[PDB]
Amino acid sequence: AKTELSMGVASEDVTTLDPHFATTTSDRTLVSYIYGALVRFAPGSANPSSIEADLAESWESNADQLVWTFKLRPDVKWQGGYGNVTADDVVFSLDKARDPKRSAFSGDYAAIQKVEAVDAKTVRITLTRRVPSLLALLSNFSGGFIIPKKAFKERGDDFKRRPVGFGPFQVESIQPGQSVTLTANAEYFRGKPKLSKISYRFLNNEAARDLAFESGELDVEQGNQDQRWLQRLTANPENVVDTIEPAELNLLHINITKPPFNDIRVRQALAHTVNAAQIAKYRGERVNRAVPSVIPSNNLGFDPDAGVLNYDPAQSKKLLAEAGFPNGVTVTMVASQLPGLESLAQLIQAQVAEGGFTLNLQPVEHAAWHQMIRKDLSPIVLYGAARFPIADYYLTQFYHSASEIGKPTQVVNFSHCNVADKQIEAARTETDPNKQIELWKEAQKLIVSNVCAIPLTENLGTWARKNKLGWGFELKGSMPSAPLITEQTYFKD
Ligand SMILES: O=C(O)CC[C@H](NCC(=O)[C@@H](O)[C@H](O)[C@H](O)CO)C(=O)O
Ligand SMILES: [Cl-]
Repeated sequence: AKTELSMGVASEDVTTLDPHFATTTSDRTLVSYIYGALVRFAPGSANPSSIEADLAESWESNADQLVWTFKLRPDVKWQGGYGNVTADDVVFSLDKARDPKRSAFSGDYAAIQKVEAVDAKTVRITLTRRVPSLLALLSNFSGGFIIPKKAFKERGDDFKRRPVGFGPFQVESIQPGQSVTLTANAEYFRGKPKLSKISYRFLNNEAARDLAFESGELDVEQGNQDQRWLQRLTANPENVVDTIEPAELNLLHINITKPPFNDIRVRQALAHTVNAAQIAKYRGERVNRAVPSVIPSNNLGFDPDAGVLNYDPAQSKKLLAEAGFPNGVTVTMVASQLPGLESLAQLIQAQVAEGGFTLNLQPVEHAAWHQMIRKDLSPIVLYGAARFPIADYYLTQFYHSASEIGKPTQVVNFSHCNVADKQIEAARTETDPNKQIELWKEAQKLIVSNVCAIPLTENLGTWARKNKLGWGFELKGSMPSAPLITEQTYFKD
């Protein structure tokens, strides 16, 4: 049968295939095909209850949950002839993942004191203090992916373009700004993939990607957040549409240190002229939902009563006049050209005019935009993301003062939020389910009332596949909100 898969994504190019840096949906998707981790989510699940053995066959923890020991499978081979995956590779990968100079995700691993290779198949992880879930940090997402020490040392700066994993697919070549050619890893420990090749194509323009999928040029295509796309794609019986967990939350992160937004009244005015319920209704309720807090709704610790500011543009105009702006405010936002973020920025632009805001949009290619926002080049950041569904992840990365832009510990705190540090830190080490949740809720209320970030809608991942393609499992979720392609993915006869 057919063994070559063609896939079209809303992206211009590959930025990095080093999993300690892969941040864009497209880079994270490619990284999920190439690498594995000590533990993994079950294929087709984005649910932490599915976390199971991957490179690590089994594990043990002590009673205080500070010392974790992992027993590695002995049969796991690296791609590109780097031999067996050893405890030394895990030590190197995790030491790199927890280093802010060699990883974008070091903050997640702050509690790790040391990572030791007890023997060639045994890894011991020692924590300084308790974490909500150590297994979460070691799963096949963000900094959890394992890389070879020897391959990274040899390739250095080229590793991001010539990745080496133990996953079911390997990168054969990159055609910059066009595609990534992946081939089956014949030595994959769970068995040889049914697919021989993946042609992963950069087709950012939605109308062009839709034409390529309709003609049969693509077997898989990324969709958008519009219910019209969903309806059109379902109408043709040769297609299957997938709405994938987790939902990515979009927020307007306001830099609270920059005038005019250093006055809480101006931030409140903006929050009162945004209409998240209207965005969800306009886009479609099956894929989109307004979120009554600053973290995604599927998070453990989510606050449905965080106190989100209501739609009242008459109050926005009154607050602006009180702040010394009787004829409104003009704001210039550096906006991503990822089509979903672009259309969302345009809906916000129309909405905020009601409350006296003239929002100007400076469009920039998605990956370049990712680095500009991380240099404080935008007064407001329209950012979309899902994290491991424990409140600590989203809260720390986006709203803890250590994560603010300009610090060596920076993550994605574009707002420069510093009002919930105590609550975030306290919740991390609290083991009681209810007490931990209360601290997370307190943090959400403080972030909302300070108007550090304005929540909009969260969106499930939307993809279309041809009938002939089988994922090899039921696809409910995948941590990057993009389909997972494994050794089980195949074309039907
Ligand atoms: O993980 C991250 O830090 C960022 C992931 C992020 N993923 C894209 C994303 O969230 C989009 O789906 C937007 O929510 C959507 O297009 C807005 O309508 C990105 O590539 O920007
Ligand atoms: Cl991208």
